[PDB]
Amino acid sequence: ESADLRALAKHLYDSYIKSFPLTKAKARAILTGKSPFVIYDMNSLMMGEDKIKFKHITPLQEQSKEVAIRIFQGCQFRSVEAVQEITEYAKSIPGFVNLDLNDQVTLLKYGVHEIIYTMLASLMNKDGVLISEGQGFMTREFLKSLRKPFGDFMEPKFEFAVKFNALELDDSDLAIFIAVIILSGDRPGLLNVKPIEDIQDNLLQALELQLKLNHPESSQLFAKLLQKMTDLRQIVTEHVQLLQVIKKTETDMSLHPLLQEIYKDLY
Amino acid sequence: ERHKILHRLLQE
Ligand SMILES: CC#C[C@]1(O)CC[C@H]2[C@@H]3CCC4=CC(=O)CCC4=C3[C@@H](c3ccc(N(C)C)cc3)C[C@@]21C
Repeated sequence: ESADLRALAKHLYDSYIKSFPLTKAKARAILTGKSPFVIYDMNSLMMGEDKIKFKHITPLQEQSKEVAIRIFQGCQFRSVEAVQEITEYAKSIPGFVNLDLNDQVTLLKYGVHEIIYTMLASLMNKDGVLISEGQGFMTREFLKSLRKPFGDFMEPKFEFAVKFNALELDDSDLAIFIAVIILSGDRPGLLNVKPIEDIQDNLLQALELQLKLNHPESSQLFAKLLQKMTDLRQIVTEHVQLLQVIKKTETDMSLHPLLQEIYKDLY
Repeated sequence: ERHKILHRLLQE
């Protein structure tokens, strides 16, 4: 049993690495100074629109407007990327591609943002967030100052990230934590729960052992970590409401078809 | 599976 949980950890870690090119270690280094373009306002945003060439697409929309919009729209590019990376990594969780396709869709639909905010925290410190695969650093204060409702679309994630990073998880820990989140059996509209819960039981055992080996003096880390899953749901449901108020009060800005699918009929 | 982009992502 012990050796198999270990092998399962090792495997997920391996796929976690292939699937997400920029890692916590990689990005923690950059942040501690262990040379990124800094975005602090509009001008330095555009001047950093050649940070990684540009967030293009950059279709022939988003190209455009005031700062909050330009940023809101660049956020969708990166988050389509992320959904693909995540989908990819899910396929690698043993047992997952064996599930009903409808169940597979549901798990990803409901778990994707929880994972996006989990992974984003690796990329943050109290003062700002990395972007463009660590080539840019966007300041927190800039992100708040965004006005209409776009302010505080990111402040809550910073607040969560700062607490989450205090747990000081590494990539090996995060690898299994993310697996566990995807294999959540309480997703609305699951067809049959039993096989998903069987897999999670397994990831949970593996996570528990990982925490004990890797963080031997961190008391009740396993518990503290599952408690973060509630923090995470709040951010997700807060985010969704923001989404709903944009799709009305703000002008008709376009949405990537992939995001529309995930967003429609979810809470 | 009226999440068709996603169904494809998962469908190899
Ligand atoms: C639409 C939308 C949205 C958001 O969920 C809200 C904050 C966005 C974040 C801000 C800060 C930010 C800045 C950019 O310049 C592009 C990307 C970006 C985001 C988006 C994002 C999505 C996924 C990741 N991962 C998986 C590391 C990183 C950044 C989208 C975020 C999270």
